[PDB]
Amino acid sequence: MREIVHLQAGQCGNQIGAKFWEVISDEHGIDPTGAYHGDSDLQLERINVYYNEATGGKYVPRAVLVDLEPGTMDSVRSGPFGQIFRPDNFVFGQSGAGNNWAKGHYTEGAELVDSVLDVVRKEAESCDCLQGFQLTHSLGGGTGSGMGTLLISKIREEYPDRIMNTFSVVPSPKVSDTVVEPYNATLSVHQLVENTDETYCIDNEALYDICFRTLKLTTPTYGDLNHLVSATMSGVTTCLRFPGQLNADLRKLAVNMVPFPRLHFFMPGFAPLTSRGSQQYRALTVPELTQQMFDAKNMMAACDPRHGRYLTVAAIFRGRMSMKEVDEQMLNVQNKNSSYFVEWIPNNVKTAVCDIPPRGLKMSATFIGNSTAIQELFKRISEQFTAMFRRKAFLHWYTGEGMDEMEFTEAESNMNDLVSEYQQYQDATA
Amino acid sequence: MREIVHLQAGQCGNQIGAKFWEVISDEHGIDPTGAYHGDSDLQLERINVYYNEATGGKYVPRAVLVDLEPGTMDSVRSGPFGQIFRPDNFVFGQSGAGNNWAKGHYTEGAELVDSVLDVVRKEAESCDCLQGFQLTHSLGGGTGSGMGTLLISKIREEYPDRIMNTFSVVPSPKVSDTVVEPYNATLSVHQLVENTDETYCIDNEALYDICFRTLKLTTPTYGDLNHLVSATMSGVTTCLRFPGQLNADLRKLAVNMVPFPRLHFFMPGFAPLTSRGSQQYRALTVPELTQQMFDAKNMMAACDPRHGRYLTVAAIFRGRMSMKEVDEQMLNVQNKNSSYFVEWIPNNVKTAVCDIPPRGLKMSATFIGNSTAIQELFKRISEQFTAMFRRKAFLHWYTGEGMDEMEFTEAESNMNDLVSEYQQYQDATA
Amino acid sequence: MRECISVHIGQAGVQMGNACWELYCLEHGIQQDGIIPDDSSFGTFFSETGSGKHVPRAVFVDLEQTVIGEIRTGHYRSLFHPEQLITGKEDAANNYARGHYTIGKEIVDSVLDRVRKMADQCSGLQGFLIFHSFGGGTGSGFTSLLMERLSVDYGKKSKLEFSVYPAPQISTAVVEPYNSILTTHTTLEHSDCAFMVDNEAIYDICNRNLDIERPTYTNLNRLIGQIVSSITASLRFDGALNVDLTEFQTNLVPYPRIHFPLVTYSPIISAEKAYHEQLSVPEITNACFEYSNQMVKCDPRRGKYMACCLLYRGDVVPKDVNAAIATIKTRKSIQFVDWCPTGFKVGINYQPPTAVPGGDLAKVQRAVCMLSNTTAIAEAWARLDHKFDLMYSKRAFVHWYVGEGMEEGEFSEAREDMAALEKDYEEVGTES
Amino acid sequence: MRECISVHIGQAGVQMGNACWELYCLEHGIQQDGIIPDDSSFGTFFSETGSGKHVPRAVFVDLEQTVIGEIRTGHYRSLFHPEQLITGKEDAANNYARGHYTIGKEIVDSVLDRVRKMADQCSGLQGFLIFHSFGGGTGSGFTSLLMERLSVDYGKKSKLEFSVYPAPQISTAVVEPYNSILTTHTTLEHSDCAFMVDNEAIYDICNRNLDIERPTYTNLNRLIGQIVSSITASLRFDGALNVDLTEFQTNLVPYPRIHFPLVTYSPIISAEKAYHEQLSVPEITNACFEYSNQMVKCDPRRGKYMACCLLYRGDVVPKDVNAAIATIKTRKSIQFVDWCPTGFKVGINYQPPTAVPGGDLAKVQRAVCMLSNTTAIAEAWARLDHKFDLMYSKRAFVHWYVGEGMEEGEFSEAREDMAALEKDYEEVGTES
Ligand SMILES: Nc1nc2c(ncn2[C@@H]2O[C@H](COP(=O)(O)OP(=O)(O)OP(=O)(O)O)[C@@H](O)[C@H]2O)c(=O)[nH]1
Ligand SMILES: Nc1nc2c(ncn2[C@@H]2O[C@H](COP(=O)(O)OP(=O)(O)OP(=O)(O)O)[C@@H](O)[C@H]2O)c(=O)[nH]1
Ligand SMILES: Nc1nc2c(ncn2[C@@H]2O[C@H](COP(=O)(O)OP(=O)(O)O)[C@@H](O)[C@H]2O)c(=O)[nH]1
Ligand SMILES: Nc1nc2c(ncn2[C@@H]2O[C@H](COP(=O)(O)OP(=O)(O)O)[C@@H](O)[C@H]2O)c(=O)[nH]1
Ligand SMILES: [Mg+2]
Ligand SMILES: [Mg+2]
Repeated sequence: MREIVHLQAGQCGNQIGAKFWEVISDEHGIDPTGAYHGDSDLQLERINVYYNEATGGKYVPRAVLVDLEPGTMDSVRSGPFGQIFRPDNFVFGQSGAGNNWAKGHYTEGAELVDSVLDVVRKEAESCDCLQGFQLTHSLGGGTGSGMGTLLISKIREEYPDRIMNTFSVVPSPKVSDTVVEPYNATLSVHQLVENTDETYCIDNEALYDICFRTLKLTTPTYGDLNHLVSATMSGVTTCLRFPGQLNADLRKLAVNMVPFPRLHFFMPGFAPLTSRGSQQYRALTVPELTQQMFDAKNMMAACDPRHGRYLTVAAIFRGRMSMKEVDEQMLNVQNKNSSYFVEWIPNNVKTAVCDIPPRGLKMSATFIGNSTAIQELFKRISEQFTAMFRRKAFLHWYTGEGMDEMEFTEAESNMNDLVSEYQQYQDATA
Repeated sequence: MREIVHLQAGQCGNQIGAKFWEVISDEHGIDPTGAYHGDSDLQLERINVYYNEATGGKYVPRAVLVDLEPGTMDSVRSGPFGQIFRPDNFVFGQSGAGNNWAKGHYTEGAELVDSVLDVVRKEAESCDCLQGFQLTHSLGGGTGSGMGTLLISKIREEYPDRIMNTFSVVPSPKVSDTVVEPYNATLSVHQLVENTDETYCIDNEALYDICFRTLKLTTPTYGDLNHLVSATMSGVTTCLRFPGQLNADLRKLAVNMVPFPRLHFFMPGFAPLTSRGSQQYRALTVPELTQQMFDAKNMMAACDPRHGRYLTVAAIFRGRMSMKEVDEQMLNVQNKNSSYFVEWIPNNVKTAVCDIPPRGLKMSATFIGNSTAIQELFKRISEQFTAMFRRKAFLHWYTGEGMDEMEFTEAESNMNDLVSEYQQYQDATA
Repeated sequence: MRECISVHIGQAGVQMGNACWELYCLEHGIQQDGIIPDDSSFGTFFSETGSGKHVPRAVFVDLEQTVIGEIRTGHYRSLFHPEQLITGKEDAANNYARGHYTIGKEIVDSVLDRVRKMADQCSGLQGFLIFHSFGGGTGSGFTSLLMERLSVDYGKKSKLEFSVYPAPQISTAVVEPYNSILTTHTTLEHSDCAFMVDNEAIYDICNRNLDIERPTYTNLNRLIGQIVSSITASLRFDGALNVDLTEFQTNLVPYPRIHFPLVTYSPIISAEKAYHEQLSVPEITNACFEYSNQMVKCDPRRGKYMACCLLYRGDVVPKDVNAAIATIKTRKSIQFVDWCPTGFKVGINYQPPTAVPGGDLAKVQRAVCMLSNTTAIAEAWARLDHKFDLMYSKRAFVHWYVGEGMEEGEFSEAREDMAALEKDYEEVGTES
Repeated sequence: MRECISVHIGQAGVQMGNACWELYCLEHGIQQDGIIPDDSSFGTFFSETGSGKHVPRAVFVDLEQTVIGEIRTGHYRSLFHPEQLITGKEDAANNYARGHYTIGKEIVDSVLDRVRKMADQCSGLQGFLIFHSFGGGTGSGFTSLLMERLSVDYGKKSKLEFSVYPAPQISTAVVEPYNSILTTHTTLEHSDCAFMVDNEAIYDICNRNLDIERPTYTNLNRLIGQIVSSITASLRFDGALNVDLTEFQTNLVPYPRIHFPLVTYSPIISAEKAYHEQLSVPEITNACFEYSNQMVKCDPRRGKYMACCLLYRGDVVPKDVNAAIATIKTRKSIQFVDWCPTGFKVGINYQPPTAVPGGDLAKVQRAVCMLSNTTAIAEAWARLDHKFDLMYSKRAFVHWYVGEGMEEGEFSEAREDMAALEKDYEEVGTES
């Protein structure tokens, strides 16, 4: 019950998703062949949240893998935990999008979206009680930015009441990996602000800092980054799967984290994160976990909360803990940093405590923060977008696929309005 | 009791029939030599429905094989399960029909039909209680279209009350395999609408889709297609041969499936159909079987039901199942797709549940749907027929065999009327 | 001394009968044959022979021969008399005309003779129990044909019938409205009391109260088997306040054309959740009046009760029965028609219901079967008549019926009669 | 004879209930099941069955199904009746509108029926015990929905509720002020007496007096379990001066809209430091009036007392109780309102409180539970209303509530009602 259906997109989503399903399968005792060999029976009670059952103990993830190119999934199915997925769920075309939002959304993905929906509806209709849709993609690419937002609009129009949460990789400020990022980001964001309930903004540059600074990793592959993203995606959906002293459903977070309809962009975090040599110098207790959760150096988004104020916050703990400690620490954080929390919200923290921790850890915690400092990210993209758009830097690649320059102006105006709205609610009462 | 006598025709019927008798013999434990070696005694209790008995445990099918050319049957008798048939039942001429309906019906088959009837009457008179006649042929050929309809008229005039069901292969819309298909189809249909009780329209193109899409077969021979047709022909005649929680006789289906006398054209289906690699990702339960039964991609006819409305439907299940599930699923389908079902019929589903499933399957189901969308098939043939007939495209081959142009006009008018009637009953009350 | 002739028509009746006679044989120590191992009240249902073999006093008739052919091969092959099991050439094919006019005419003279050979073998004839389907085929045509034949050969003898009434939403045949109305029109004047059950209603009960998500037809029949045992327990066993089959006619049927009671059976409880239930008399008595426990998917509170028969079993104290009924009479939600101040007929029996091995019901101590005649069933007839009106307006399937012995007019006469009956139910439900 | 129906709503109520029914089973010799080993006053809370199984007279209801699903797998899986445990599809998501208007509507008709099946099974109905959270979700909407339904079906029957009132500083949800006011507005006219507790206040007590730096929710619940046992000890056990649940209404509620007593439990002492304490009646009685021992973080001396119920237990002499209360009345710091010269209701019971194995409280000899109605709680309402005013002024989270069955106006009506109640508390606290 309260089933979640996972949607992929592009190379980023498919790579992140493949790691998410390896982590989830690990905490539920699911072998790469699909059989269950867990020890605790609790991990099997709510296994229906992500997995469908079959004969012989085989469990099939409720995942839909889609890309405009099959090279990425062929890697997915060939790699570990790739044979787990249902073959019919690999929906793909032949000609990929050239990192342009127009092709993925209007031309290339348009003719393939129907094939995906026919799999989504079939997956959704098998759920006793559908909780929501989970999408992993990237705003800087073409498939994820274009097709991922096309799917979002299609599903929202078909399942208006269900919760839709997106874990989107955002372009980094320091260095880019695609020359047309401002166009893909601006156009993709124009869709997200209207057709999703809670977007978890992350960027690789921030995860590079975490691996370099905290984990002291000298050879951080994309597998290491994707594991970090996987852990936070597992954290926000643990109450649905395990019991605890205080539960938090996805809609429970959205209600507590989204004051206004359009301010639904979150910057996640995780704890504990320690190197292999620094593990023997740590207490591993609630007071320190809460300390690094709010540390700006331990957040998976570029924007620093110190530059703005927290509208709201969520702290989904895991492992058996003293509820007294948890509340005292959250209150302690609230008192010290009273300047960092918006004042017209008397309480800015939503708490939850799951009983079962991730494998190999006695304790854990996932941080979710809706901060007005996120306005920096969108404002930075606006500056890049308007720079290129001022002299038709690359439009012909977009307008030739069916787009129009008017849509470019509308997307920029909408993003600027959102930045204005985030700034407006950063000021105190009256 | 309730014996069925099987009639072949042409190369299509003889090839389909040879596979049908291999499947039937498999579920009754009949060896290719005619001996019985089944395990369950139930498959032997009603073996008289298709087989006649002889000394030494030999069982002889009640089949009549006829073609205007012996090349096809010589393949039948030389192949497996060919020595099973009674040699006297191979009734054939020397000069075949050149894929023209006129030759098979008026000239070539006319002089040979009497030889067939003398075998049909001899077969029928050996039945304790004759249920009906089963004919397999093709509307695009010359023997099946011409002679098969000539036999139909002869038997209907000789056994007016018995049920006559035809499993006719219909020309595909995409590509043809005979230049004169519109003439053979139109003339053959002119006879079917008046002299048969229930026609099961199928086309190869649809079966090509099923093998390509569902079964993921890369080398689909005609043996694979004929097996699909065999399974549905076995399904509709399982209640006569095995017990179940709820039985459905051939006349039971005809009453529930044919509201008006002329609307007796059905588009069958089958389930489960899964590839060899996708079997381990399926539950194999009633809810999913009923789901793909009504899927337009799993039907053995080109016409898509979404373009029209179901007048009636039948769902002959096989295997031990929960009757509660079956009724709930049929009701569930009825509620969701209320637009697809005609409204002046309060209930559009006829259900049946046989206890014994096909060999190697725990569960199965056969779908039969009388849909107004079938009007597309006949309308498409009408467009092709009138195109050729407008300028005497190939008439001289037909009028030279004894036909007349008046018969061509009458056949087209009758087919157009049937299309009109199907369209008329697609509109709601008043 | 007492007797009951059981006639089982069609696949429904035959399969329902299989459960009934598996229960009766169990209620009497019988051993799946006519033999009783090395047990005295059986005489009401079982005839006895000098060999020590007890022969059920039932007639199995079907035009189809697959269901009965399974009995002859089943575990009860050596129980029934081979000539009791009557099979035909070809079924009625969901057509009322075939069952009543063409195929029934070739078997009715055969089943009626075997009934005759049973009627004259009884020390005293009490009535007939008819099991059949309302969907159609044999159950709709053959029964109405047989009912008219019994009405003349036996006249005033009681004729009780158990009908599997069509469900509101669930359906298994496309022409049920034709068969349902046609059989009803020809059975109103020849039937005394028809007990109704719906497959959908029992489907709800089997999962809502018995914890089973996979009810087969065997499960429903075993539930119906208990009801008939309770109805005939007074004849079969001793009790404090007995009731006879001829008493139902007067107690439940105020008017000749209004004889369609509902059915109920309160302690339908899973074995596991029975450990947490007291199962006292007042509570089970109240369960009978809940829409959640009716065996027909018709809500009693949509109408007014007109008569009720409470047939208790097992450890029951008549003082408790008096109290429970008194409280139920007090409740305003439970509304009885004004012209029937005397609303209840009560029957108490000392024999607790027996549980079939491999069954689903719990080993209850006391049980109550309620047979209530209500105006709410008028809604079901109106719904059924609407479905018939839709099809007939288009002559959707008429050609099948007209061409097999029937006629066009009979459709109009049958429907107008149902209109009159629906009108009659309205007049009965109004006062002053 | 006496009875109490316990309704547990939400995660708080369900988890608080787990502690309550672990204590009751221990207070009656029950063995974690309905069985009692080879113990007579249980009848007030436990229904009895012929099997020797005692069934708690409680209803567990939740829209979420994780907490209750843990009970079904817990040690008390075989204690509760399976149909008592009611679970929904999807939780209320900290939204009052979902609990009251959209999801509650689909379960209320189910829980109310099971309450009905309990109310009519009692020799005499005394009142309802409601356990729920004030933070929000099911506890705020479903309860106010259920409370209104009980108010009509049962009218004047006593309705006592135990609420986990929001703490002043500590908070676990962001929209508590919306849920707290909305539920209060819809429960003032349908509730008799609401006993308040705060997580923060018990957190202070659990470390300040019990020597524990790691209180879980289990520890708080076990403390609340003792209080409810004391409140219902008079019904469950014999005593010198008993008190009945219907007595609280008149003794503590001077006015219909002012029915929010605080709670206290004096001998909350560690086992080790109990060896150095006399634990005499006068000292524990004085502890009840100290701000350091209140179970709600509201200081009594900021306001005036209006009514007090002292429910003693164990070895207690009524002469000592008379003396201790006399001295407390003498103290000027302990101020009672002038218009209530008669300030105390007293109850004495002979049963000492029982200690749960694995618990934290000491094996005390005598204990007192104090239920005091004070004007000081007016400060808490004012603080709560301020938080609501801040959020609502910006419409911080309104779109969630408006879009799930509620309306914009209800925010204004709920808040103004709270303003009137805060005004009422001021008028009561002033004289002449
Ligand atoms: N309770 C119950 N109902 C059954 C059973 N079998 C069939 N029915 C009901 O019977 C109805 C249709 O009438 P049938 O008994 O199937 O048909 P028939 O009486 O054999 O008459 P024919 O059509 O000639 O075969 C269906 O709608 C079923 O609900 C059964 O085993 N148990
Ligand atoms: N004393 C105590 N309080 C609890 C416990 N669990 C939750 N609470 C309180 O409940 C308050 C919030 O209401 P919840 O009970 O969590 O929510 P709910 O009643 O389940 O309603 P939903 O939001 O729909 O889930 C929190 O502020 C907690 O203080 C518990 O085990 N013991
Ligand atoms: N963490 C992570 N980020 C990725 C991965 N692959 C691509 N990205 C990011 O995705 C962006 C490129 O867009 P991409 O998804 O490859 O284009 P698409 O295939 O059309 O969706 C860049 O910002 C990359 O940093 C991956 O495997 N892991
Ligand atoms: N499925 C199937 N279809 C066939 C087979 N042989 C012929 N057909 C179809 O029959 C049509 C040709 O007519 P045919 O039967 O060969 O002419 P006839 O011998 O005079 O009846 C074409 O539409 C073919 O697709 C066969 O073995 N299997
Ligand atoms: Mg039948
Ligand atoms: Mg909850």
